[PDB]
Amino acid sequence: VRKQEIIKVNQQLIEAISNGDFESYTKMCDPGMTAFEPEALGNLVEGLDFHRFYFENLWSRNSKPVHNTMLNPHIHLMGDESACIAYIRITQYLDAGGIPRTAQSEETRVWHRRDGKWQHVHMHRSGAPSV
Amino acid sequence: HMVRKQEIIKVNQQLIEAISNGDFESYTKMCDPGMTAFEPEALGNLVEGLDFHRFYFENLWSRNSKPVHNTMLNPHIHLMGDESACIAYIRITQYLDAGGIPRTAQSEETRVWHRRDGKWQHVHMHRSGAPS
Amino acid sequence: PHMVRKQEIIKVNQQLIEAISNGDFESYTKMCDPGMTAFEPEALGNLVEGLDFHRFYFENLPVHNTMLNPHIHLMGDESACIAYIRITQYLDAGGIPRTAQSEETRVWHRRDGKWQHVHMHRSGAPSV
Amino acid sequence: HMVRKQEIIKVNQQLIEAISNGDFESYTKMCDPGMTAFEPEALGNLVEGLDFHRFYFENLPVHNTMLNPHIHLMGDESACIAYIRITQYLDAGGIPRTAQSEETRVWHRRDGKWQHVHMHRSGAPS
Amino acid sequence: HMVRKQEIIKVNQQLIEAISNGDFESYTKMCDPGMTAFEPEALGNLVEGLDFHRFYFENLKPVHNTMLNPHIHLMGDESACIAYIRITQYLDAGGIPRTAQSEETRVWHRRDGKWQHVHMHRSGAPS
Amino acid sequence: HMVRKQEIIKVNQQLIEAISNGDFESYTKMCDPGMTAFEPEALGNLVEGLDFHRFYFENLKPVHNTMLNPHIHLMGDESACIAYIRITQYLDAGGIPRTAQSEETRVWHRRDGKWQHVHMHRSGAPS
Amino acid sequence: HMVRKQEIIKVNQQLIEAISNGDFESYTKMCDPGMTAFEPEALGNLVEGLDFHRFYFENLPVHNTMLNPHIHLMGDESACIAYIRITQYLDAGGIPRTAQSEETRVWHRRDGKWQHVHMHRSGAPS
Amino acid sequence: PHMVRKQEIIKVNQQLIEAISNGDFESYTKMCDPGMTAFEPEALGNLVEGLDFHRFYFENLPVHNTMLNPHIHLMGDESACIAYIRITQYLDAGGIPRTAQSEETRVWHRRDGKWQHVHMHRSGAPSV
Amino acid sequence: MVRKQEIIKVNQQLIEAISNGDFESYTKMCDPGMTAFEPEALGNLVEGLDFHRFYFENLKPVHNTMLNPHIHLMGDESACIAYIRITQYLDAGGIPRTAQSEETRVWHRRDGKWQHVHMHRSGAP
Amino acid sequence: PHMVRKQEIIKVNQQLIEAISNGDFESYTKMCDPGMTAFEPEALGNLVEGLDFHRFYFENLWKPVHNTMLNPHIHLMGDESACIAYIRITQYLDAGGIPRTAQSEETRVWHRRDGKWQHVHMHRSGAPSV
Amino acid sequence: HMVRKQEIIKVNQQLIEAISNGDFESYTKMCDPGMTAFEPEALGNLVEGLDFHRFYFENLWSRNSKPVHNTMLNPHIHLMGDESACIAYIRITQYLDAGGIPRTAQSEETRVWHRRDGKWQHVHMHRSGAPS
Amino acid sequence: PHMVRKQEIIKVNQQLIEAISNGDFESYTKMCDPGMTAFEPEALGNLVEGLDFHRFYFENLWKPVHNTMLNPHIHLMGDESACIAYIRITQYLDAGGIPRTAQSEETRVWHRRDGKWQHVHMHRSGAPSV
Amino acid sequence: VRKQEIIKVNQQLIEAISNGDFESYTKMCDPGMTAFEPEALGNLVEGLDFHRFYFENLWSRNSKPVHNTMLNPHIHLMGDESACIAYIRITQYLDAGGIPRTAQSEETRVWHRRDGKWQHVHMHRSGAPSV
Amino acid sequence: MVRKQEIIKVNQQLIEAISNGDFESYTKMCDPGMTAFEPEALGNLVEGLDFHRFYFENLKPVHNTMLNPHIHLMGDESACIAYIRITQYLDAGGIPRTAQSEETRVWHRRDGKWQHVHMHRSGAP
Ligand SMILES: O=C(O)Cc1cc(O)ccc1Nc1c(Cl)cccc1Cl
Ligand SMILES: O=C(O)Cc1cc(O)ccc1Nc1c(Cl)cccc1Cl
Ligand SMILES: O=C(O)Cc1cc(O)ccc1Nc1c(Cl)cccc1Cl
Ligand SMILES: O=C(O)Cc1cc(O)ccc1Nc1c(Cl)cccc1Cl
Ligand SMILES: O=C(O)Cc1cc(O)ccc1Nc1c(Cl)cccc1Cl
Ligand SMILES: O=C(O)Cc1cc(O)ccc1Nc1c(Cl)cccc1Cl
Ligand SMILES: O=C(O)Cc1cc(O)ccc1Nc1c(Cl)cccc1Cl
Ligand SMILES: O=C(O)Cc1cc(O)ccc1Nc1c(Cl)cccc1Cl
Ligand SMILES: O=C(O)Cc1cc(O)ccc1Nc1c(Cl)cccc1Cl
Ligand SMILES: O=C(O)Cc1cc(O)ccc1Nc1c(Cl)cccc1Cl
Ligand SMILES: O=C(O)Cc1cc(O)ccc1Nc1c(Cl)cccc1Cl
Ligand SMILES: O=C(O)Cc1cc(O)ccc1Nc1c(Cl)cccc1Cl
Ligand code: NA
Ligand code: NA
Repeated sequence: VRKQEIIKVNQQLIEAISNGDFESYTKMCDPGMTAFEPEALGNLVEGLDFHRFYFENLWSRNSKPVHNTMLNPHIHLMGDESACIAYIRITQYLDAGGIPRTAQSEETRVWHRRDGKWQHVHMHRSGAPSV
Repeated sequence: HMVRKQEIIKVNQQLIEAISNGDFESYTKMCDPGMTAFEPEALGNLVEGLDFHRFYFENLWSRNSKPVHNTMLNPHIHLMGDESACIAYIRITQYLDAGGIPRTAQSEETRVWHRRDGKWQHVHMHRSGAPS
Repeated sequence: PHMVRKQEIIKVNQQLIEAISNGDFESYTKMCDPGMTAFEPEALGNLVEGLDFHRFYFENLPVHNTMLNPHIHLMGDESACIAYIRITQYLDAGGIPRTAQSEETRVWHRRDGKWQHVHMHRSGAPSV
Repeated sequence: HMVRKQEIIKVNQQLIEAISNGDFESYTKMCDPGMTAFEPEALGNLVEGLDFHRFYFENLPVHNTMLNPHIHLMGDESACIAYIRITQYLDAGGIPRTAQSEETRVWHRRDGKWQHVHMHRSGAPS
Repeated sequence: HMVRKQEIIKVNQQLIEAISNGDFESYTKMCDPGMTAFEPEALGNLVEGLDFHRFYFENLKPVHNTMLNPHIHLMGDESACIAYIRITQYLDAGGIPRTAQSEETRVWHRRDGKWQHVHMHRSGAPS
Repeated sequence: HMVRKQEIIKVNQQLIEAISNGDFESYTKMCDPGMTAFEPEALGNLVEGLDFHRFYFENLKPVHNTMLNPHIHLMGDESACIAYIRITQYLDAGGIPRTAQSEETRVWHRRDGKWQHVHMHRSGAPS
Repeated sequence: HMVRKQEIIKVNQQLIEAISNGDFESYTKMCDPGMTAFEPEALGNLVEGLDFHRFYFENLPVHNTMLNPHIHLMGDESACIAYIRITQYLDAGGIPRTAQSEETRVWHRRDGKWQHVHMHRSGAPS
Repeated sequence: PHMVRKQEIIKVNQQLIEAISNGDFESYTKMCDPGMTAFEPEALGNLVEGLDFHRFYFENLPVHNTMLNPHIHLMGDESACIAYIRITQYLDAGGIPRTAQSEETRVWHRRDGKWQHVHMHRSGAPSV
Repeated sequence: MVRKQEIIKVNQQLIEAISNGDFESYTKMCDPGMTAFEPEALGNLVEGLDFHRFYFENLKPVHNTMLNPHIHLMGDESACIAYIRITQYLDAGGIPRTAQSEETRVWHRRDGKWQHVHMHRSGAP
Repeated sequence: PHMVRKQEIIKVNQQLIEAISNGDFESYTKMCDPGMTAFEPEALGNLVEGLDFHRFYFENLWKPVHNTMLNPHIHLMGDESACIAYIRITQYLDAGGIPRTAQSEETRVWHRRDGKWQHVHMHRSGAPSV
Repeated sequence: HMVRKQEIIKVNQQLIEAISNGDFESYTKMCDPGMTAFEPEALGNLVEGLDFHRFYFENLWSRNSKPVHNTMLNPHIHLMGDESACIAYIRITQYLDAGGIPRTAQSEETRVWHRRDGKWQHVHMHRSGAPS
Repeated sequence: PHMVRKQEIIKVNQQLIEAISNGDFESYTKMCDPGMTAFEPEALGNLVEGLDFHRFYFENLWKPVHNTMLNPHIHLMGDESACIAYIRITQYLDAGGIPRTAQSEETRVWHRRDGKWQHVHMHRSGAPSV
Repeated sequence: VRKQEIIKVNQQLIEAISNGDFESYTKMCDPGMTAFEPEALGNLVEGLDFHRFYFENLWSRNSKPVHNTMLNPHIHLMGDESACIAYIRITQYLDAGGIPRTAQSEETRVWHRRDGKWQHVHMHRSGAPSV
Repeated sequence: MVRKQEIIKVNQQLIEAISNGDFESYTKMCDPGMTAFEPEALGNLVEGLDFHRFYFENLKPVHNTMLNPHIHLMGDESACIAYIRITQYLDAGGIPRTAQSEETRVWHRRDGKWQHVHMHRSGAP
């Protein structure tokens, strides 16, 4: 049940990403969160400004059909206020010719309850870039 | 915070030492038996337990035929309460290739730690970049 | 009644192929277990569970399919699996007729008297 | 649920270990004489019987991992297991390598004993 | 013998006529409904029936087929096998004249006094 | 009918036995001296006689041939055509196990009570 | 020598110019009905008769050069001419181009009139 | 006597092929007109005249040759030309059996009662 | 460690002047005889400020980020700062893109104000 | 005055380059601050701190080579600090005796610490060592 | 010798002018009808007479759609008596390509001349390098 | 003295480069000896003499460009002759607005003839004009 | 007959080349002869030193079987003391594996009788290099 | 045209000193502050003679040929010579090979002797 709560809070963050809602993303993330991701070219980025840039400049891709599947998530619980979730993300989309395609990425996300709310403190993403 | 994170840095440094020595014994002692791992060698999959990494300790990292050198760069540590932590850093690896030339590889490493029974256990790792 | 039951499975599978050919996702849903699994090229080597992954291809997709000689295994009164080669004739963007081959395994389980599709494994090229 | 799922995982592990041992007589005991197979070695064809696979048992430092198996139970005497197989090996040049294949295996419990009746593999030819 | 091989050349030339004209009906009348085929379009599989070939009749002009020196095996009065190289002259996309070579085996069986095409095997280029 | 197709499967399996053993003599005894052949080794040409195939008997081990689901056409009592996919398991240069697929048509004619191989057509990989 | 060599050069020039005109009825008049041909368009086969070549007369800014022809005279009614043919043409992009082929043509004087009975061409498919 | 004369030309040509197979350049010289000509891959698109060019290949050169169905034209009592496909089975450096195809035209002229080889045109691959 | 905050601030000002195309604020902060190694200069050592003008005049939103800077304080008049710079920009289609470069900047204190005397940049232009 | 300092910095730096060309890690460690940082191609875009990373290349790297320091610019900052920038051009002979030339751009920062000149930071771009 | 070679240079320059103008009339007047030519367009063959080059005058060099420029570089002249000469030089050609960009091509040219009936005739050319 | 001459040569040469960047062949011909010679990539390893060859490029060559003359060295030889060597670095924008840089090494020889400075020879290697 | 003399003098030069006899080559060539050839990279070389270098440094290739054929030479006569000859040269040789190969070059050679002896004054060679 | 023979001879001496590896005769003929553009220097302008030492010390028969030189006489103290240089050498297998370069050399007359003040070479190293 506690694992299912981690799945729900993590899926709420994934919803905020799919809807491009940076306010939902910002409140849901510790303002000191760090990130490894292909867009950062092997560097650890801190704060939310780096990710704000990607939220505000992907409007060319709205209305383009995409669907994201989270595959068999694995959750480590570490007390009552700490959790880590790992899963394969699969993205179905359409290329230029309209042909459906698929991309895979692996995601680790670390969650921490601060002040009674689950906070997103670290993400690690490998595989196909989100852009 | 100023010294608790030093505890996470030292523990993670002992783990990196074990990997560099090919010391699977110390590795197993520092890792939780149900730990998970994303890494290039796993071809995009999530591997559970320590049997997958045992292969690399046995057949490769137990061959000190060439001196190698790892390097942890600028560790960033998150602290989730008193029992849990997460450390993220860049790892640089110097080695000798097939022809004896010094070369360098980069990895990005996330490692998650849980203090269970008064001992830090490695519960999850995510590595990107160079396969070792 | 082994041959009767194999004919039964051939027909149940053909009805599933019909719902796919007609792009009929509702019928496809009625015939598949809600927790079915699938290996297929579109899944990039991963096992996908459920039906949400497959809807994308009913929605965003001059063709003829040839089902070669199927092989059926019966595993008790309420279980079978069928394997066959599928040859697809289609025309690409340039109007050129082309052929693609796939190999398919489908696993069927009769739950409460109704045959349910619970696992598929397709190898070859992505579906056209 | 878990009880029958674990018995299917066991018998599939036994098949996999018989394969890694190159132990064809064990494999033959675990396989129905009329089993079928889709596999890369078969070049898109469905091969029947066990003779085709004897070539690979007779002509062979590895570790095989069976990731998160999914088991469908269909009555008392039928199961389908699906899993990603990771193979850790060492090439000629000694460089360690990994390969991935996806395996569907169908098992029929006959008179008490589980028998391997159909397999579908995609990915690495091994 | 020397007279019957001409009848096989004729029935086979009528079949190639029906192909070149895109006349699936005449083609079907010359083919047994259970005829099998190896051909590049079937990707190494043996295809049975006429549904598979109907796709290329329904979706296919300056075309000329040249049957080169057929070899006929006579196996009694009710069976023949003919083997020949076929050169196809066509205009490609940009109108350039091109040629493609295929090798064809065609087996014929006389059922109720009429020759029926029971099996083909074609190597080379797809149509 | 249902009994005769087994005889064709048998004589054809004996021919493949002679091939796999490298036994040109048994192979020759099953082949009409005027048998023709389309095969990748002949580069699109029809070859007549057995001299051409003798080269591959005289210059060619862990080999296994798998005949997949043959289709037999019976055209009377003295003629048959069999078509099958053959998978060949071999060890290449570096000892690695490899497989190759070919598609084969073989026509048989019963002359004086004995089946003779009169025509073959093979597609796919060279031997 | 030179007298019969010039008559063979003339009749071969007439064939070449009938080809460049796309004039199949002239070409047909100059060719024996049972002539044979090796040519790149035939993909290594020997084609017989004139039907095969009709496709290229019916589906066609060029200049053809016949370099230093070698003529073998074999009695009164037989000659073999061999020559390099250079074709000057303009591609689609308008860029001028040249192509080379080597041609053997065999002529038989029948009842007074020279007839083209065999040709062998290698090089450029044209 | 057209068929008799074609058999005559087939035999004369076969004797020339024999001198080539045996690497017998002296016999080859006896059968070729001193001013014979040749188009062949080894000549790089040029017409070579005489026999000095061909000696190099008799001197610096597990094989079987298959002569497919020849076509003979008769051009009077002392002249013919023969055309045929030649298939060569050989083994490369790695011991692998291989096949090559050539197309050959040969022109024969009976001078003073003896058949002389006066022109050849070979297309395909260089001689192995 | 207290002068390190001062060096971070001065260099952050230079970064902002660069991200704004503010060539006059840039020149105010630079020694007139400053040197530069940079990809845009190929393998040349560039002296002065004329060469840098072209990039202020010719190059919508662009974010230049300093990652974990390292500062060397040398006495009281001299500092060296080294860091990875991450540049987020839009390509031709308006797609977010990221470039990395490694930057070394050397600073000299004159009459209470820091002046930029030498830079070395490698990686992306 | 300042011309004396520029010749002092060029001498200290050519001493460093000589210890580089020798594989003499002993004098290199002497002339370098233990907390020096480094940008270099071998570091793959990362800033490396300390001398362990460089010791690996010194120990595991052993034809006639020639390094010419081209157009050095020295920036003097007070009397306890200098920065030298130059193009290192390396002539050598590869496998086969064919002359080859490589180039790298080098920035070296020096801090006169405890009276001795110390190497606190380097930035190297262009050709790697090997 | 000092002025006779100037005669060979001028005559050869008139020939190059004719080629640049697409003036086949002047070209034919300056060339011997039995002249021979090695050149890249001839694919390694020797062409005899002027019909081969007529094709390039008609279809290409008669299209002044783009200005071009030839250049004779450092002519070297041999004199074989009073009636024969041979001139060898490098030829540079500037032109506009498919996209309108100025480009350059190099040829090496040998041209042989025979004074027949009080007029210099071009009897043989050999060109290497760029095809025009 | 000789410093006045070096600034004179730099000015005359930057005038030439300005006429180059303008496509102003008029002033170019003015500032150049009619018998000047040229090595340049467009000449394919040949020495070209005169100005016709260069006029083709001036007439048939027309985004914001920027040329910076780097580290000029002037050699003065008496008072009627000088030689200037420098690296011309060209910043420009290609198709798509992406900044690009090209480099060429240039040697220019000047002869004060009839009191006016004349361009008698150039050697250009590296990046061509187009 | 005069054309046949040009063929003989030109074949004597070709013999001197095939035998590596630079003395026969040197006396047979005007010391001011010029040459276009692939070895000169598009330049006209003058004198005989350039060609001496190739004579003296090809000993690695002696005993390697080669044969040279001159194809249908075309000769222009220009008076009693001038001539020009053009022909295709075909070279049969063996590669590393012993496999026979062929190379083609086109040759123009200009001859001039000085002091009663045919002198070689200019050569132009295109196609496969002699080295 | 009479000083042109003098320039040809002096430059021919420099060529011979180069072909002999005679670095002292070379230095005798060169201004100590001579400049050089050359492929071996990549895109750098090289000053002095230290850089040229490596090629005299490290580089059997080699023939350096001057092709149709062009000489510019400037007054009475200054000359420029430009020419294609053809270099015949042996490769690793002893096979004759040819390289081309284009060379510009600038000469200054001091006290009756010519000194080499600047060279530009393009093409082959
Ligand atoms: O993946 C995240 O945690 C948030 C994130 C951060 C970032 O720097 C760049 C991209 C993302 N997300 C995203 C993804 Cl996966 C796919 C498409 C668009 C976007 Cl906007
Ligand atoms: O084969 C199925 O069960 C359903 C399925 C799922 C899926 O993820 C991708 C494709 C399919 N079928 C399909 C096929 Cl074979 C061919 C064409 C279109 C479609 Cl829509
Ligand atoms: O997977 C099996 O059921 C048995 C099987 C059959 C077959 O035809 C080809 C290969 C296998 N197994 C195998 C594998 Cl995965 C890897 C290495 C060796 C072997 Cl022997
Ligand atoms: O060859 C036949 O018997 C009939 C046949 C069947 C088939 O599946 C594909 C093609 C064909 N014929 C054809 C050929 Cl050779 C060439 C062009 C069009 C056509 Cl329609
Ligand atoms: O296939 C046959 O009928 C006989 C035949 C003839 C021929 O020309 C070339 C090969 C074969 N058989 C063969 C095969 Cl399939 C595989 C391996 C070796 C051999 Cl020897
Ligand atoms: O060469 C001939 O005899 C006639 C011939 C026959 C043939 O099958 C193919 C082509 C040709 N001639 C041709 C040539 Cl070379 C070039 C262009 C058009 C034509 Cl139409
Ligand atoms: O075919 C001939 O007439 C003679 C001839 C000449 C020639 O230049 C090159 C090859 C050949 N014959 C040959 C052939 Cl087909 C095959 C193998 C060896 C030889 Cl030696
Ligand atoms: O980096 C500097 O100090 C100033 C400088 C000089 C120069 O020649 C080229 C670029 C820059 N700056 C810049 C950078 Cl880092 C990134 C984007 C735009 C600009 Cl405009
Ligand atoms: O260049 C330095 O300051 C020290 C240094 C560190 C390092 O990690 C790698 C190389 C070096 N030097 C070096 C150079 Cl430039 C060239 C050849 C060998 C060496 Cl050993
Ligand atoms: O560089 C010169 O002195 C004159 C010259 C001559 C020439 O043949 C080709 C180009 C140039 N100059 C040029 C340059 Cl560097 C760059 C762009 C345009 C031009 Cl037009
Ligand atoms: O061909 C000549 O005229 C003389 C000549 C000159 C030269 O610079 C280089 C080579 C050659 N001859 C040659 C030829 Cl073709 C082939 C093999 C060896 C030699 Cl040595
Ligand atoms: O060319 C010079 O002036 C001196 C010079 C300097 C230099 O840095 C490199 C090479 C050279 N000369 C040379 C040349 Cl051109 C050719 C072969 C060997 C040598 Cl050693
Ligand atoms: Na098709
Ligand atoms: Na073969």
